[PDB]
Amino acid sequence: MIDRYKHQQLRIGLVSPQQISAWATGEVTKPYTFHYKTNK
Amino acid sequence: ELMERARNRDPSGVSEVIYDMIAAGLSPGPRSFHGLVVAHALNGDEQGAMHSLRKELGAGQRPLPETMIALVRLSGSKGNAQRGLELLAAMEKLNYDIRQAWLILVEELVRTNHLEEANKVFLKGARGGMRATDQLYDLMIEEDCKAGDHSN
Amino acid sequence: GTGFNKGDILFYHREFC
Amino acid sequence: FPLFQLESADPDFYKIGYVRRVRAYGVEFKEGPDGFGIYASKDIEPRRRARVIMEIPHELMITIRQKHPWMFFPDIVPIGHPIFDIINSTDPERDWDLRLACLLLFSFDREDHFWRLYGDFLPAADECSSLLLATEEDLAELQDPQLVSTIRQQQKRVLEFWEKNWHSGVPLKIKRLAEDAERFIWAVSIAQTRCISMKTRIGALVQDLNMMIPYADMLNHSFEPNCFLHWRPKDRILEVMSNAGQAIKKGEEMTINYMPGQKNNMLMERYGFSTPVNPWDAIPFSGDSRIHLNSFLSVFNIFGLPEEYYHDFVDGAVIAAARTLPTWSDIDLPPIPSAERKAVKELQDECRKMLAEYPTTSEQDQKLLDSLSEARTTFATAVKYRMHRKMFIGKIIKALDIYQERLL
Ligand SMILES: Nc1ncnc2c1ncn2[C@@H]1O[C@H](CSCC[C@H](N)C(=O)O)[C@@H](O)[C@H]1O
Repeated sequence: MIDRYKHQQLRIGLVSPQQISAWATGEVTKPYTFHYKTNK
Repeated sequence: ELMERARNRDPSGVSEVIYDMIAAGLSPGPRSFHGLVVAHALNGDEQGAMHSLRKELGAGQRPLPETMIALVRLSGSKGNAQRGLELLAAMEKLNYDIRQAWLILVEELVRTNHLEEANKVFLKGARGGMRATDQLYDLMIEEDCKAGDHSN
Repeated sequence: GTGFNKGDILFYHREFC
Repeated sequence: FPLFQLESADPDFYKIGYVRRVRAYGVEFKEGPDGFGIYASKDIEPRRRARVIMEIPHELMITIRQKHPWMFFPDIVPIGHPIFDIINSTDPERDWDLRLACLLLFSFDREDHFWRLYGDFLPAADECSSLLLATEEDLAELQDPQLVSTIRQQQKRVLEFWEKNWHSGVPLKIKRLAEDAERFIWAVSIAQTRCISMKTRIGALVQDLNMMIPYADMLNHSFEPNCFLHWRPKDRILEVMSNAGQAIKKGEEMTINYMPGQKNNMLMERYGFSTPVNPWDAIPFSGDSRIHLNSFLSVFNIFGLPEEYYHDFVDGAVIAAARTLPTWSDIDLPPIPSAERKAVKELQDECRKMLAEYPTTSEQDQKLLDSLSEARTTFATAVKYRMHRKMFIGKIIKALDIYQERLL
C-alpha cells in the first residue's frame, strides 16, 4: 500500500512594508469615518 | 507461394498471388490477406498495411488477431499511438482480447523512445481495468523516474 | 475516520455485396 | 392450469453441520457411486459480485500451523499429551500429512469433537481413491515407473512412522488412536486427499495453516472451477464463493481448483485422481519438428499470455497441447504451410509411437472399466489415469490434423 500523500502547509511570518503596500495596492490618510449628514 | 513472398518482404508479389487466386476462382481468405498485411508491415509501410486492412473489410473477411497485432506493433514502432488506439478499438469491436496488443503497443512505444505516448496508452489501458505484467510495470516506473516524470 | 488516507475503422468499409 | 398438468445425501449430514452454524445456500449435497459432491439445488443467477455458497465456522475444523512451531487452531490438544510429542518429532517440510493424521485420530477419539460425527461421512479404506491404499497389483497398472516409485516411497514412509511411534510401550490413549497400521494409513490418506492450505488471519495473527475443513472437502476438483474459497477473519468463517458474474445452472456441480498448475501425475500422487482435460500435462517430444504457436492459438481461439491460456472440440487438452507442443515464434514471421504439414506429420508419428508403446489402447480400457465388477477404487483410478493419457495424446493428434486443415 502506497499512502495517498497529501502535502498541505500554512506558515505565519513577520511581514515587510513592501508586502503591506502590496496588500493595500490605497493609503488611508483621513480619520473621518462617515458623513454626519449624508451618511456616506 | 504467397507466404513465401510475404517472408521476403515483397507485398507486390503477395498482390500478384492474390490476383492469381482471384483469377483462379479461389476466394481470398483471412490467411492470404494476413500475409499481405505482414509483408507490408515488415518493411515499415504503415499506409500499405492500412490499405490491406481496408481490403480486408471490403472483401468481407474477418481479420485475424495476428493481423491486428502486426498493425498495432507497426503503429507503436512508428510511434502512431492514435492509430494503435484505433486498431485496439477495432479489435474490441471484433470480440478480441486486446490485452496482448495493448502490452505490445506500450512496449514498442517505450522502445522507440515515445515515453509520453507510451505513458498515455498505458494509463488508458490501466484505467480501463486491464492489468499489465510485472516487467512492464517495473519498466514504466523506472523509465518515468529516470526521465524525471514523477506524476506518471 | 472517513477522512483518513485522503478518504473509426470497420465503419465505411463494410463488404459491398 | 396446475391440475391439467445420483441420490440426495443423508439429511443428518447437513443437519449436524446446520445445528453448528454451517450454512449452505442454493446448493444440495448428493451422493453417487464415485462419492459425495455438491450440486446447485436451483439456478444461481449471476450477480455483480461473488455469491456466498457455503459458510463453515472455524471451530469445526482441524488446523495446524504450516510452519514451525506447531500450534493448532482451535487448540484441541491438551498440555502434556503424548500426541504432541508424536507430532513434534515429524520432519517440518515433508511430514505435514503425518501431523494431520495424528490430529484426525486424536479428534476421532475425542468425545465432544465435531469430527467424531463428521468422520462417519469420510470415504472408507475401500472407498478412498488415494494411492496410499493401493496394492502392488494396482500400481502395476499405472504404466509409469516414476509414479509407482513415488507411491512406494510414500507407503514406506507412512508405515515406518507408524511402526516407530506406535510400538508396544505406548500408553493406552495413544494405542487406541491407531491399533494397527492400516488405520493410520487411512488417516494419512484422508489427510492427503482432503487437506486445504491457506493463509488465514485469526485476530491479529496471520499465518499459513494446513486445514481439514468439513463440508469444503466435499467440493470436487476442476481446472475451470465455478467456486473458490475465501477466508473471512472477522467472524472466523471460511466462505465458498461462486465466481462473480458466472451463471450456474440447476444441477451443475460445485467445483474448486484443488491446486493450480499441477499435472495429472502430481494430482494422482496427492488426491489420487486425474483428469483428461488437464491443461498442464506434458508429453516429452524430441523438439526437432516444431509448429507455429501463433497460428495454433489463433485457429483454436486460445488467447492470453502463456500462463493464462483460455478459450473464447477446444478444451483443456488443446491448451495443454499448445503448452507442450514444440513451437517456434519470430514476432510476425508467417509460417509457410509446407513445413507445417511435415512438422505435424512427424509429431503425429511420435504420438502414434507413444501410443504403440502402451500395451493396450484407451477404448479397450473403457470397455474393461465397463466390464469391471470386482476391482478396488485404485484399480479403476489407475486404468482411468492411463486412459486419460491416451486420450490426451489422441486429442493432440486430432488437434494437429485440424490445425493443418485450417491453415489455408
Ligand atoms: N474431478 C474429480 N474426478 C474424480 N474424482 C475426484 C475429482 N475431484 C476429486 N475427486 C476425488 O475426491 C476426493 C476429494 S474429497 C471429495 C469428495 C469425495 N469424492 C467423497 O465422496 O467423500 C479425492 O480423493 C479425489 O480422489
